[PDB]
Formats: sequence, C-alpha cells, structure tokens
Amino acid sequence: KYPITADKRITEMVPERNEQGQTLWSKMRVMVSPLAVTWWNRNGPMTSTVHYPKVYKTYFEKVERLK
Amino acid sequence: QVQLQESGGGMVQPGGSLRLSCLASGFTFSNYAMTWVRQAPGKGPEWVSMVSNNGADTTYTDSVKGRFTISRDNAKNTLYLRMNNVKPEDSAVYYCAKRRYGGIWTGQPTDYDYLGQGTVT
Amino acid sequence: MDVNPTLLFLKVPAQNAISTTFPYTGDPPYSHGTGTGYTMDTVNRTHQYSEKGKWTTNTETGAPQLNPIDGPLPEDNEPSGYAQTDCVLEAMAFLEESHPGIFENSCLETMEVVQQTRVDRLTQGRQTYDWTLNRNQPAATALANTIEVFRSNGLTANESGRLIDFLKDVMESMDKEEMRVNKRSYLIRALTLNTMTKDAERGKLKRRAIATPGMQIRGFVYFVETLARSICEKLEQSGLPVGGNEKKAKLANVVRKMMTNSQDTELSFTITGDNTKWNENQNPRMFLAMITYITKNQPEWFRNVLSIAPIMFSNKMARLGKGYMFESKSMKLRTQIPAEMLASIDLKYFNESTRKKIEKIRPLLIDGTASLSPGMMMGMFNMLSTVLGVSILNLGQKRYTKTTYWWDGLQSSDDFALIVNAPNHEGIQAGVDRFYRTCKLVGINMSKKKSYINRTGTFEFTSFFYRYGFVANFSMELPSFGVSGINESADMSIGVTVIKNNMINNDLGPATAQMALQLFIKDYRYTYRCHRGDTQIQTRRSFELKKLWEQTRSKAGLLVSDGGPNLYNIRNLHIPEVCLKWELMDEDYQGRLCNPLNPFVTTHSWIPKRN
Amino acid sequence: EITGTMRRLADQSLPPNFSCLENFRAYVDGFEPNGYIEGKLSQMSKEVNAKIEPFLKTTPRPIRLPDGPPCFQRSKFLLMDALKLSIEDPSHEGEGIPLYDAIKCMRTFFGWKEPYIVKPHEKGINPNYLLSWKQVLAELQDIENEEKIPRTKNMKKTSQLKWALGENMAPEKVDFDNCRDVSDLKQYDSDEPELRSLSSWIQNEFNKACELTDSTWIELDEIGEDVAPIEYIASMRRNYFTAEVSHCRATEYIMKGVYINTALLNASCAAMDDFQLIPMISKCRTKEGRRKTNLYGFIIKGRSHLRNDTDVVNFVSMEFSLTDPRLEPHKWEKYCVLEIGDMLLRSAIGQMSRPMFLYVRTNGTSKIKMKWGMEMRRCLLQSLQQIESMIEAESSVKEKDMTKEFFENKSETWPIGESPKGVEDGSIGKVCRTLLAKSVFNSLYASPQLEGFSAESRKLLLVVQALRDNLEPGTFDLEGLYEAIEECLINDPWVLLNASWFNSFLTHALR
Amino acid sequence: IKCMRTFFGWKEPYIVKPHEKGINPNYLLSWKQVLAELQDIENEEKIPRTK
RNA sequence: AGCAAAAGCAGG
Repeated sequence: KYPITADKRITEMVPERNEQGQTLWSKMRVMVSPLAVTWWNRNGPMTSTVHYPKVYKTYFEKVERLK
Repeated sequence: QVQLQESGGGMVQPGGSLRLSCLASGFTFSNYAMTWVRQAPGKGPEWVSMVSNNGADTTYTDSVKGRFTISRDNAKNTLYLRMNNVKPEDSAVYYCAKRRYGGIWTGQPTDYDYLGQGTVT
Repeated sequence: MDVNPTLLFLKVPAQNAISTTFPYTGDPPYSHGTGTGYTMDTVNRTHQYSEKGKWTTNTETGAPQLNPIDGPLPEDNEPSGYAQTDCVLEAMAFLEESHPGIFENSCLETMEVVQQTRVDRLTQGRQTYDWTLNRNQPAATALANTIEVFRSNGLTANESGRLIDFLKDVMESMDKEEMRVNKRSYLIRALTLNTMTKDAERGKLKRRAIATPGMQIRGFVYFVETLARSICEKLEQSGLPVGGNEKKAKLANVVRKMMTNSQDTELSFTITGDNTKWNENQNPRMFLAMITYITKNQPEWFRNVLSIAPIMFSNKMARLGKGYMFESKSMKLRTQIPAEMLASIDLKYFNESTRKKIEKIRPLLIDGTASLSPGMMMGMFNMLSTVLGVSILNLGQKRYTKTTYWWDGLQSSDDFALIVNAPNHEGIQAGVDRFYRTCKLVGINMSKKKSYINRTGTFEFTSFFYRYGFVANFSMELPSFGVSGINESADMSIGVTVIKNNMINNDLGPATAQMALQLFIKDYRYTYRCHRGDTQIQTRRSFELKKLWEQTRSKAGLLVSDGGPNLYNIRNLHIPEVCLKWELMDEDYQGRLCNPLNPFVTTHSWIPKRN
Repeated sequence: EITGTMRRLADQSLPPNFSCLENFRAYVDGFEPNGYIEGKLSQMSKEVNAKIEPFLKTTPRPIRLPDGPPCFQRSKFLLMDALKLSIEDPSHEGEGIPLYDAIKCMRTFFGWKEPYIVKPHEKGINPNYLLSWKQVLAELQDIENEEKIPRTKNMKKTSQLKWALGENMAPEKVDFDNCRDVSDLKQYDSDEPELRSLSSWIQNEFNKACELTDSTWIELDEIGEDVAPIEYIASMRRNYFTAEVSHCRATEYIMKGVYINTALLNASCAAMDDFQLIPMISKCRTKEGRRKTNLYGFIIKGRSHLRNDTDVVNFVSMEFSLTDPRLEPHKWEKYCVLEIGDMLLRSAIGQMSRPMFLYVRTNGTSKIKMKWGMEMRRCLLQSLQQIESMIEAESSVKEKDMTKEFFENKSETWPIGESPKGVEDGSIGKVCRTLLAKSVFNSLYASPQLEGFSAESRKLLLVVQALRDNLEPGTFDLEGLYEAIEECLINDPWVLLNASWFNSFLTHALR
Repeated sequence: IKCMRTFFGWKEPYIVKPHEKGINPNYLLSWKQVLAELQDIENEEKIPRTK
C-alpha cells in the first residue's frame, strides 16, 4: 500500500481515515493512499475558474475539427 | 419502418433463468445503442440496461448486477438479454427500446420509439 | 485426423500469409554464455575472408592490421572482401554525374550543422563504452567522465560548449603521452570496442555478437552520418532514412519506374535477398576514399574532421569479452577465467573447437584485446555503406553499363533488390553474372545460399514484402501494450501515445489497436485496482468509486482512474483524456480537479516513493 | 588540429599503392573515370561468377528429419492430460488469497489412494519425489487446520525437495592460481546436444490443443463509441475474433501461463530463499454461472536469486492427470508419475471410476521466459494482426473490402487438415484457433531452432510460391538451405513437426 | 467483514439521540475504533482468526 | 537430477 508520495500540506485538508476507517496517509511529507485521491474527488472545494484551460483549451479546438 | 418486436418471455419459477429476444427492423441497427427498460404494474418504468454499438460498453441498474447479461448480434440485427437468478421483484413487463443517440452515457435514459411485449413472473 | 497450418499456407498467397512464418510472439533466445566465443569466430571468419590480403603492423600498437584493398582478385565464388579503390571512385564519379549539385548541397548542410551543433545532443544515447571502468555504461556518466578527465587535461573545450573544438581537443590530448596511462596503452584503450553479445537477434540459430563503439568516435560517426542522412535524403534509392509510408511508396515507385516495359521484347527478372557478411567484407578504406571524393572543393579542415572516422575504423582493437568459466568434473569446482591471460594459458583445458580457434587468434592478441581492421564493426547504423552499394545500382543506367541489359533498384544496409532487363534468360544470366562480379569487385558479397530471383511483381526487401501491388510489412513486432508504470495521469497518456505512434508508423491495424487499448485499460485497472464504478468486482478502493459514482451529476463523464469509462477509440487517440471529458463534467468535479491547492501539482499525477 | 600523429595513422590506414594522405587526396580530387571496370572484369577469373539455375519442380527433395531417440516433451506444464478441480462458482465479493481457493478445491476431491510410483524415472530417485508430494499434502492440511491463516506458505526444508532442487549442487567461485594446478578442469561441455526423432505424441497434443473447450475463458469490456467507418470495421473484426477465440483450449493455456508466470515472478522478485507453494490457479467465468477459480496443479518453487534476468530458476511442478502413462512412455522420459487413486467421472451411462495419477516432474524456466509467458495476450493480439493482414490483402486484390465475406459465411475455403488419402477443409473458426495455438506453442517452445527454421522455411516457401505461380524462380545454392535447415532441426519437437508439415506440404502441393 | 464490505452508504457519524447520561461522543469514537480496527487488520495483516 | 543449448545457471 501507499504508492503515492506527497507533502505535509495535505494533512490539514483531509483526515487520516475515511468513513470505513481505511487510511489515506501515514507517517513512518507523508505517504498518501490512492483512496485519498478518490476522497478528494467526492468532497473538495468547488470553484468555477477557467484558468486551467489557459493552454488546455487548445485540445478542444482540435476536437472541434473532428466533430 | 422502425418496429421492435420482442419475445422469449413467459412464466418461470423464482431463481430460474430467461432469455429475452428483441428483433428490430426499419433503421440502421449497428449505429444506435439499445436499452432494456421494465415497468412493474403500478410503478412507473425503470431502465434495466443500456448496451453500446460495439457491444463492449454495457451498464446495468444498481440492483441487477451479477444476475443479468445483456448482448446483441449485429447479423440478424437483434438484441439478447439473459436474466439469471430471477428475484420475485424483477416480476415486471420488460421493454426493448432504441436510444436517441449512438451513445450510452450522453444523456439520461429516455427513449423516443415504440415497444413490443413482456411477460411476468 | 491430423492437422497442419502449412496447407492453409499452400493455397493462400505466401506474401500475404507470410506472417505465419513470423513466429516471434515469444521471448527471443538470447546468449546465456559469454559471446567471446562468437566474437572469436567472427574475427576468425573475417580474417579468413581476407587471408590473401597482406598485413603490416601498425606503429605504436604492436598489432597486425590487414588491408584487403589492392589485394588480388578472388579465386572462388566463396565470398571474400577483395576490392579495388578505383571501382569506388569511378562509382562515385558516375553518381555525382548522375546527381549534380547534390554533393555540394549536402556538404553545405554539414557545414551549417557543424557550426550550429552542440555537445548537448550526443549524451542522449544508450550504452556508450566508457574507458575508466573498462565496461559499457550510460552516456550521461560518460560525458561527465570525459569532461572531468579533460578538465584534468591541458585542454579547455568542455567549457567551450561547442563540439568540433571538443573533438579537436579530444584528439590533441589523445595524442598526449600520459593522462595515468601511457601513449600506446592509451591509444589501445581509446580505440577499444566492447564485444557485448547480441541479444534479441530474431531469425537465426547462432549469434552475431554486435560490438558497440565508445563516445569519442560517436561524434565523428554522428557528423558523417548526418552527411549521409542529407545525401540519402536528396537521393531516391536509399531505404534507411526514408521511412514510414513514404518509404513504402518509394519501394513501389522504383519498381514502377523500372517495371514499365516500353518495347517489351525482353524478359525481366528482379532479384531480392540479403548480402551476407555485410559487416565483414566491407572496409573503412573504401569509406575514407568515398569521403575524400564526396567533399571535393570544400574547406580542408572539414575534409579532415570528417575523414577522421574511417581511419580509426581502419585500426581498432576490440576486446573479447569476459572470458570463460572452467569447471572440475570430479571435485566439482568452477572459476571464471578472464581472457586477458588467454595469450598465456596452455591449450589443454579447453574444448577442441575452442582450442583451434585460440591458436588461430592467439597470434592476433596484443594486450589481450583482438586487433583487426579488414572489416566493419558489427551492427553500426553506418548507411554510408548504402551510399556505396547504391552506386552499383546506379551503374545500371543504360548510358553506363553500355550494353543491352541494365540494373536498378534500392538497397538498405543489408537487403537489396535489383531490377534487370535483357532479351532472354541467357542475356539476363549474362548481366546478372556481370553484376555479381562487379559487386564483388567493390568488395560486396551477395550470398548464393539464402537469396533468390524471380520474374517481376514479387520481391522481398527489408521485410516490406512487395507482391504485384501489395506492400505488406513486418518490420518490427508489436511491443508490450502495457503500462509504463509512473502514475494514473500519464501512464494512460503514454500508452495511448505509444499506440498512436505504432499505428501511424507501422502496420498496427485499427482492428488490433482497439483490442490493444482494451488490453491496456484492463491492465490499467487491474494494476491501480480501479475498475468501473458501476461494477461488482471488489478491491481496496472500490468503496470510494461506488461512492463518487453516485455522488456525480454526469456519470459517464469521468476520468477512468476514478471509476470512469474509456471513451477513447481509433478516432481520438492523440488528444488527452480530460479534454474529451471536460465539458461533459460538472463544476464540482472539474473544480476539484484543476486546483493549485492539490499537492499533486493534473491532480491524478504524483511521484511514488522510491524503493 | 590533426597533430600529425593522426596523419601518421591515416597514411598507415590507406591502401598499399598510396603511402600518404596528401597524395591520396590529390589523386581523388584530380580523379576521373577511365573505364577501369571493364579491364577489371575481363581480367577476372571466370570461376568467380554466380550462375543461375532452374529451381525445377522435381528438384527440392523432401527435407530429411533427423534420426535418433524419440522426441520428448519439455513444456512447463502439460497441456492435454491435465485437469482442473473446480471451485463451484463462489460469490462475487469474496476475494481470495489463492492458496485458500486451491485448498478449497483440493478439499473438494476425495479419491486419494496411497502413493506408489507408476512410471520408473530410470534416472534420479522416484521415492524422493513421492515423499515430496507427501510433504506437500501434510504441510497444507497442517497449516490450514491449526495455524493463523498465513496468506502464503513456504515449505519446510527436507531431503526430498532439497534433493529435487539441489541447493548443494552449486560449485563456488575461486581464483585461477589456486586451481590451475588441478587438471580435472575443463572450459565447459559446450557442444551440440543429442539428436531427436519426430514422434506422434506432439501431434496429438496439438490436435487436442486446437480443439474447443466448453467454457468462455475470457471476457472483454467496453470502449468509446463508434462513429467513423474504420471504427465500425475494427469493432466487427475484433468481436468476430474474440468470440471465436475465447472457447479455445489455447486461450486456456494462455491465461494459465500468464497467471503461473505472474505468480512466479511476484514470488521470485519478492521471495528467494524459501521453497514456496503456489497453485497453477486461473480465473475463468462459466458460460452460464459465476467466476470460477480452477486449480490445475500445485507448484513447489525453488529458490531464486536472479543476479541477471537470463539466469535459470529451478522448481518442481505437480499437475494432476487422468490418462495413464505407459500408453506413450516416449512422451515423457522426465516425469515421475505417482498414483493417487480414483476419480469417479460420470459418463452418460454408469460411472467411469478411472484411476488418478500425478506427474511430479521437475523443471526450471527463467526470468525472461516468465516475462514473455506473462505477455501472451500480445500473442493473441498477434494472431489477430495476422488474420487482419490476410483480409487487408484480399481487400487490396479485390476492392470488395468485405470482412463479412469470410468471417461468418459457411464456405469451405481453408485447408488445415491432412487425412489418409484426403485433405480436409475448414472455416475461419478452426483456422483462427489454429493460428492462435501455433503462436502459443511458439511462445512455449521458443528455441533458436524455431527461429532458424522460420527464416529458412520462409525463404524456401517464398521460392515455392514463386515457382507454383510460374514466376521462373532461380536459386544459386540450395543444398545450403537444406543443410542449414537440418542444422536447425536439432531436437525440438515443435520444430520437428513444423518440418514434417513442411514435408507433407511439399508432397501434397507437389510444389 | 465480507457482509459489512457489501454495504455502502456510510455517512459521517454524528449522534442522533442524546443519551442524557454518560458521554455520547465516547461511544461514537468507539464505533470509529471498530471500523478502523477491522479495515486495518484485514487489509494488512496475516489474517488473524479472532481479533 | 533439471533447465537449455555449439555456453550457463544449478546463489553470492
């Protein structure tokens, strides 16, 4: 377990265990679990910013050529 | 013209099996995805399964996983559904329908065409 | 009842069903044992090929070097690397006469590239031979090694950043008598070339023993191969630098150009095959002569800095490898014997075939490493050899064969495909015997065993089999179709990009490529455990997937590593995944994804803990 | 910045006629062609010339297979005679550490007689392998009944297993000076091995291995929808393909091999110093039920420290068997067959009650062969690639471009069978199966003999197609092809059978 | 464990009934300890028969 | 004993 590595900053945002109790991160930075990711994507800050298509909007243009 | 005539249904005993067939004619079959949608007497319909054009992307309801197996044969332009371990609550009238688009997930499960028949156990 | 796939191969056309004779769907055999025996046999074979040629010892080396050129004409059809430089020069002369201005233009391209080039490019190689540890090592460590030893030396070109000054100062300190290594030992150590048995040689029984060069010669071969790439790009008969479907069309185009039979009162055959002993019967002397002729009327310094490669080809002392591992039968004990002492040991512990090989080579051993230069180094991507051999095909312009019959075609590094014409079987036999003779007079040996000949329409070349108009190809086998092993964000991307490259370049049909993507996503999920949300399979993770999968608003619009479906197919492979999903996703998920608050930066991306 | 010493080396590198770099450069720069080539040609011996010949219809003699002892099997797991103790369709949420699924399946079967050997090995020591199997059964019952459920079990060191893997068989590295005094030493017994003769057993194994098993053996998921044309053509081709392939026994061997090799590589990279038990376990979905974990056979992995990937790892393998030995004792000179009593098979009438024997052979594979046996899904894919290449060729020669023209029609168009005084024809189904199984055996009996044969049979068959279509082919030296083929036919049965197939092909084609 | 593994639908624990005596949060954290202990033993230990 | 081959493993 614990394939993923990441900083200590994540420790504040999310718990050490989920509802079932299986762990997201543990110390010997902290090792983080892949479950930790899928916990972010269920509950996390929602923000309607469109800055990240700064350059990712390029690929949409290539798809408009297809469809 | 587009018509969907289904068959293979009948009476069975609880915990058995059934093989529902649906023959479609009048349109380009290999292009559109297909759906099984059932309706129990008294309750509005509920979608049973959605199957792709390739027959590779399949999706079932949250209460029928492991018991059902949906498939299709493009030669005779036909749709097969294998129901195993029939629970008493699956006792409803089953419906074969042809999706609006060729997709499965694009849009919520709703159809725009006709229907055949369905048996009850 | 008995069964056979050979009879489906009976009826079916051979070239279309040829892949059935492509059994490479399993691990290649490899060489468990030290290649040194195969090396000794290769050296024995090439020195036997040039035994008529005289040799004289090189100064400061102690080593016999054989010069086959200006040797006699061969006696027997058995191959032998005997050639005459005049043939080479008149060949290149007819070439430039045929293709005017091509030489000077490629030369100017070489000038501008050497002026613009930089040392930073060469270090991105694989297993250049280092001289300190006396073992093949990576190229970055190699560059660090040479620049630090040069910092110790009196030269200062590693600080310059340019490259030709770097090669020049390599040469200057290479002429030094001490570094902690004397001049003779150092010149034997710089010219040394690891033996390093071939691995993955598909389609043989015994092993070729590909030997590899070091970094110091690598830049010289880089420059001359850049010239070769330019001149072959401006050529129409090369096969190596031309590639992909353009190469596929070039094959068909040359057979078009020569198969058109105006006044077809003459029968026509079109050879294919494989020129055996390509890396043996050739020679660097012919290469140096070619080089001198190619850069006519140019800056003298360029002439020199591009002639330096064939000369150090012309004297090279490759190693032999590890050695052997003798063993006691009764007492049952074994040891490795480094062959550096092989020029001292008795000739009784060994095997008899091995023994006779040793006595053949034991004279030819100086510092233990075998010396030889009648023959090319095994397995280099030279392609100036194609520039050579294609001139032969150019001789069969009817102006210059000066007879009724005439040849033409194309020729990559080992394969070759002539196309001839003559009024009868007798005339074609006459002209092809003339060609085979000529091709030997330049020191190129067309084998008579594993080659053949036929009417036009069907001919092999470089495995791009060409039946009448069909151009099936089996150049390289499909590789792996498995994850790259980095992260759920880019592994998928890497796999799709690899699939796209191998369908666009090679002949991965889409019918197999969808299935390849299918196996790939299966492996992706089974590795990262992350099957579909709407499933019934269990694992560690599946809790959160079955949680988020209902948590969503748009269900199919999800990335695959978290419960999502794979909307890829052969239409939309170059694009990434989240571009295809983005506006099919709701702002909660999309906002959770692209956010600098993630430690992940692309939130699926990350670094795994080292192990 | 030549420094002259390079001019020295250069002037020494040149041909003998010219002694300097500068005279060479002046000669070349001042060079012109004067028709030297014709003087060279006329000067030459006429002996040195490549003479064509008519590669006539009656010329190519039947390639003579080598003669010697009978060919013997070397597969890492037997192929036709094996059987599988089912699990009877467990649930869908219950994962299983594989030992417990195996144990459950071994627990299912009763019919264990006392072990007594049925085949004399003729070498080694048969009783020791008997007692090895005994240790296995005892260890398994003892761990599971009365310990804290260990996920993975490694056996106990004994005379039996330690003999059958030879942890003492290693000699030790030493310096040269201390042993040069000894005269017993030899470089190595590096020589050709014993010849072998073709026999009938491998043909039977292949025939069984092309045949349809009953189950499905492989699933396949969904992919993005299909809009463009080429997408639909790819979809239909792959669907036809996988549906035809899935009911193979070749695909059974495929998943079996993949799981076996993955398990072994996991173990060896993760565990070296310990004799491990592993099952030959494979996951198969029943056509009409649930997922089924079949137990083919146990494994006793031998210790594995892989300083290089090329290195061999040795082990012992136990795969159950119904069919008796001594019907084909040539097929194995290597097995060590035990008796393990009866299994009560049920036929349409009565009950068979045939005995049960076990083939506790030993072996050793590799790291590399394990990797390439893990990647046999590629081999399946490669069979698809070949079929698609055939069909694209038929689409280029005929613009119909019709996959459906061949994939499903009832049309006898493909011969793969040779019968007494007959040739059988089959459909694309049998042929896709056969091409697959050929590639699988290529993946199992991969050996340089095969690659040599492949190149040489390829060239000669190409020449024979050139002949049969009246394309006036020629070959300069032919007995070279024949002797090199005979060189590559050393011992491998699969090679040998491809050669007998080549032979009968020559005969029935008549070229 | 297999049956508890079957069910999904676990929200965060917050008490719904005031005990009016004792300490409700402590029983909440007891239940938390239970779930955590069960997942932790079964995922990453040598399968103890009784915990 | 075995693997597999014109040389190596069978632990360092």
